[PDB]
Amino acid sequence: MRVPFSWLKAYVPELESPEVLEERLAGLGFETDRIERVFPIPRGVVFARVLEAHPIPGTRLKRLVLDAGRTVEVVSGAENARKGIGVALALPGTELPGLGQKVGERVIQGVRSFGMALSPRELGVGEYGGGLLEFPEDALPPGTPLSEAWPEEVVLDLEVTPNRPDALGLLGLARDLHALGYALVEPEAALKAEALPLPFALKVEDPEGAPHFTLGYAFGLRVAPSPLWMQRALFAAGMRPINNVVDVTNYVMLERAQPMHAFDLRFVGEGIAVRRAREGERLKTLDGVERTLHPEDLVIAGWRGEESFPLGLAGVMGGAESEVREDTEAIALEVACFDPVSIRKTARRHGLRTEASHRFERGVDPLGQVPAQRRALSLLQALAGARVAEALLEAGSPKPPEAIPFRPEYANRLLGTSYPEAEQIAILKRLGCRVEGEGPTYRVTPPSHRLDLRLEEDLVEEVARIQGYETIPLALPAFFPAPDNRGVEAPYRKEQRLREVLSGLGFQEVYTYSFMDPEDARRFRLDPPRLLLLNPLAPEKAALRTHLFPGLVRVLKENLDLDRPERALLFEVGRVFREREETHLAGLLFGEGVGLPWAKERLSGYFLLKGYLEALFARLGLAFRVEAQAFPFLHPGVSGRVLVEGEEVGFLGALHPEIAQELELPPVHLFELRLPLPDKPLAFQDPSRHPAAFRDLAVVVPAPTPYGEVEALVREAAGPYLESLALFDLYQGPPLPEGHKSLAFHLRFRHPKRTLRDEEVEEAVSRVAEALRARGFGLRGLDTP
Amino acid sequence: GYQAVEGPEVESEFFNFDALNIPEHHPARDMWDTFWLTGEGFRLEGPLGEEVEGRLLLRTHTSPMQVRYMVAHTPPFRIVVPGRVFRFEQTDATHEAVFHQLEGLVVGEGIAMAHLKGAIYELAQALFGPDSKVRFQPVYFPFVEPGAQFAVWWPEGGKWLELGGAGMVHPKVFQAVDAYRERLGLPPAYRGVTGFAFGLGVERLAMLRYGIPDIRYFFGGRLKFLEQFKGVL
Amino acid sequence: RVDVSLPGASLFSGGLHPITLMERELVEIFRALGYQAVEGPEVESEFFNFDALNIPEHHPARDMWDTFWLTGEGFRLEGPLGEEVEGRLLLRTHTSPMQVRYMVAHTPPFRIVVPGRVFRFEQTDATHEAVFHQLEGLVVGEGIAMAHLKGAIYELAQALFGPDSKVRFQPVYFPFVEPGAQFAVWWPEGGKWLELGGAGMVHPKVFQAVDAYRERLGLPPAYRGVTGFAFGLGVERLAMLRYGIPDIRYFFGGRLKFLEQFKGVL
Ligand SMILES: [Mg+2]
Repeated sequence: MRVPFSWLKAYVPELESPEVLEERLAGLGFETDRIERVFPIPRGVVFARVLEAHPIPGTRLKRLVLDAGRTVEVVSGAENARKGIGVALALPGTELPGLGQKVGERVIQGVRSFGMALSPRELGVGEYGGGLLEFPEDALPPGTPLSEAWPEEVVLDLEVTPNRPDALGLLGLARDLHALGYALVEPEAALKAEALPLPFALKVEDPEGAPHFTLGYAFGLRVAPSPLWMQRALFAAGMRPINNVVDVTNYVMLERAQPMHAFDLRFVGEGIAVRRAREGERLKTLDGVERTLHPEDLVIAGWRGEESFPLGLAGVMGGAESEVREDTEAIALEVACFDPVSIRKTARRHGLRTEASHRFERGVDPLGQVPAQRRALSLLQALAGARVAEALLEAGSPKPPEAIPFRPEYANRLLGTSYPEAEQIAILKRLGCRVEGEGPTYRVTPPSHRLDLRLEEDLVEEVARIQGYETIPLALPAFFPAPDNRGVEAPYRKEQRLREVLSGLGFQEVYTYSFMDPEDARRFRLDPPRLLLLNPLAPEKAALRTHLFPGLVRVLKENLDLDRPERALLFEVGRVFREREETHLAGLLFGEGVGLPWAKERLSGYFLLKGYLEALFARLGLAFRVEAQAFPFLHPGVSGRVLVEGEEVGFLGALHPEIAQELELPPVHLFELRLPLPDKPLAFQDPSRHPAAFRDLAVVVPAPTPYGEVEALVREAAGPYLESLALFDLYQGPPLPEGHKSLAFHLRFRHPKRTLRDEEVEEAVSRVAEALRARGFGLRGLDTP
Repeated sequence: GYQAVEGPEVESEFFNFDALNIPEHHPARDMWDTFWLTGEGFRLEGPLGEEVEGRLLLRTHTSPMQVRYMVAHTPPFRIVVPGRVFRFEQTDATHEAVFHQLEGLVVGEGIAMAHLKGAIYELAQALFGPDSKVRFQPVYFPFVEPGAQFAVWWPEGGKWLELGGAGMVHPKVFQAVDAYRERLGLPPAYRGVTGFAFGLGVERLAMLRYGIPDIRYFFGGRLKFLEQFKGVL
Repeated sequence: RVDVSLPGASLFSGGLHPITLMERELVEIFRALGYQAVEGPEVESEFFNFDALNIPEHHPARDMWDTFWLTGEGFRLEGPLGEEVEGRLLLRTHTSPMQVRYMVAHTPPFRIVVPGRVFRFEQTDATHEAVFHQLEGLVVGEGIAMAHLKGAIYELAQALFGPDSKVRFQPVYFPFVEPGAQFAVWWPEGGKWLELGGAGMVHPKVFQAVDAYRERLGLPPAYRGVTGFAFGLGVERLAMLRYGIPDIRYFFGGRLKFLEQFKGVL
């Protein structure tokens, strides 16, 4: 909302300056996006009266003869250059802001043009450039410089929130500043009506979508250009002046956030009918577009006998036919409150957004209609010398706002302030509220234009913004939290340590979008996405990720192309969506690996990633194990399932080569788990102060037998005295019976209370040897010191 | 004294809009550019593990979690809920569709706006020093009244930084909480309490505090960018 | 074929000492109550360790602490404001001295917690050590009262042992507090009251020492109209009964077979 300074100043006469006004408005809750300066009019631009306009033969140009103090002539091809109007003449020599060039006397089709009449755009007072500025013929003495009648203006571009629709009118803003202490000069409706019947009637066919409608009658109209003061005001407001009557309606709308429209009686017929549009009903709206009304569009319609025609789109835009033009002599003034919801839908529907719809969606003073009529009518009388009928046609009866109970004590209790009772009630009163009661609990009834004042809290905010948020003191609360809130953060804390332990080990954190390309479910061989968007940013972002890894893999490629990393070890914790929303942990290792830079021997791939994971798991103090199992996306030969504390939580393996090939990537190893991991408490086990007993043994096993199965066997059989079991050698070849391998194991037996007798170790290593062979395994070695 | 609790990214319109006083066809709804979701066989569960029914969406703010918390816990308490939020927008050097917010909520007998100004004051002091000062101005939010926006005087940048919003929880938010508690068989707990809440953007801080010029780096996943933050604890 | 169950490369995995875990657990509890952790020197001067804290020469109270005295030339002990502090050197018998060092260098209000290693000349047994750790707190400000002390310890109990935990206070004597007290927590799962530590309201003479010394260094006095409370507790005692460590001698015993058991504890 452009709030033109000199205009607002007409209601709040004491405003210090635009800079102060901006500061004032900030504290009231309105922030200005910018402050522009606007009418730098040169002295070379003068006011001239067009005495006669002669067409130049064989051209579309005209030779205007102007009284500009001296009689000069100007050539113009403007569709509206005509005698009997005032124009802004740019005398030769004038440098123009708008056309950026210098105006000069010049020969045009046989006539020497002394300068040029200007369009809103060339003068720089507006964007419109389709015609000459039209001032009343006698606005000023021919020759007197425009600047003198059209001074610069400072315009503030305010942000006006949805809760304050009343601020979409300058008077609305003025009443707020008034509560601060400024003087309010409300304009008076100087009307001289005359009792006579209205020549038309009103029929509201939908009082649900038009709860209050009023029509006024003005006749004997003399449509002409608006006074310079009204032209300047409208231009500053971001609006272009049309003529006498249409301008009054734009001026009063901005003045009070009450859109209104004048209809030429000629097109009304017998009366106005507010009703819904009929199927396929059409309307050529002001914009020139012939639209097709939808059955849910509220419409202002006129009827004649048994015909009802659309005159305009209710509270959005008027028809181009009934628009007030030059020959119009009598009109019907529409001033009403429409249902926000209805106007909203119709506006969206037709892709329209006008100053009218804009204010109707937010809301309008349910009882401001009549006063708006008197204001506009009064001006029409003053500007277009209209004769105005006394009676108005009114439909609807809105109930005034309801009273709200106010406890000054509670106001202070909620803010933590201590503004005195009296001081609070005076604020409420300055704002226009009617306060009833003697206290402690008052009955405060808000003005009809403050749609936002319904609860007591609403009222306490009023005391606060007028007193100033700066006046609210600082303080800290002290209390014991209710029992169920204790320990409430354990989870968040647990996951945050997980990330920390991960970065500690050496993993680099990555953030990836929650969105997934549906096609990827294919590229990676996963079940399709369960949640898809109805309004995606793009097709490749049309689904919610079911897995984490696909994304990591992509950022990996993206990195390789931009920079050529020799290696990477990433990790990500994030939400994943499938059946239920769940948190996952996933990582990926790629590249050369770990080792001496200046040497070739390196640790890498599967067993390196499995290392960082076993390391990770010892720190979390959990039991970790990998059993082989196939996964569509994994590589058959390097694919396994992760078993944390005995349960399957995810996988680990090498990316399937085919997927690798399609995406042009080198091999990559990765894993994905489902958080939160099991929680295992501390069971302190007092270590034995007695010496361990060592023993080495090898097991001959058929090549396909998994190391994990052997390990479990030796372990389960070793007894309660086994302390450590470790694999030190993996061999398979001669003279080992072919198709077999050997697993070397360092074992350690330790008895808690006392030292072990050799017969105990021996007998124990026998239970292993026994069950080892009962499974069909051989003993390449045992009882080695 | 604030505890951190997280909430789901995929929410229901009830918790994200309706309970927080932001209804259908209402100007306020326009403040949030929602990503709506469709999908069969997805279970969204409410505060007490109940199947919550509503039209699904990606949360446009963390606020819903504050209703989920209130229905499942009893006052007094102080919570902070960090989280990823989504908005349908065209991603530019200072705009993202996916970003993070952090919202707080303190509820109890006697909590007043003074206590809200005090918390943000402590936030400013901690982020930017003793010579830091906060500023509050009126603004509108459907779920708080009074409502406000706060800015911190960043002394080294010599300028006021607009950090976020805050206000006193709206009467209608507490009614929604209890009414829903009653629906699940829980006795009401928010009858005689007051409370304040604030919410702020993380990226905004992170950028001006670590000097990151483009908000698009955050989700860009470039190792050459991320590695620079290895030294930051 | 690649055997996925084969052990991967053997990278090392660390762990933290039981005492660091426990100390960390207590500091975060108090951080949530607005307390900041500051540390102090292990080698102290008799002034800060005894004299300023109202524990004078040849006085029964001095017998409560079995001091290790120190001798050594060319050692610089520096006071709160980097000044050379003169006194007879010793290994601190408690962390309390740091509370005087803090007060002389800072102005109220504030809340602090100072964890630290302390020494006492004693014969080390299954429940006695000569070197162990304490954690002391101090809150000073206008209007701080004993009710606030009972509240803090209450919050400590709730955090360590649950909502069904309750604290108990009884009178006891300390030269540096009046009133003075000892506190115990109802450990519901152990079904018994645990004596945790001491506490009380800072003694008038401790504030006088602080200001008098501030004045000596050119600082204006700051503890004239304030009150304050302080408490102090043993870490090993908690650590043992919370992690189930039977012998206090394990802590400094350095046995990897003992320490490794606490790898999983965060
Ligand atoms: Mg309000």
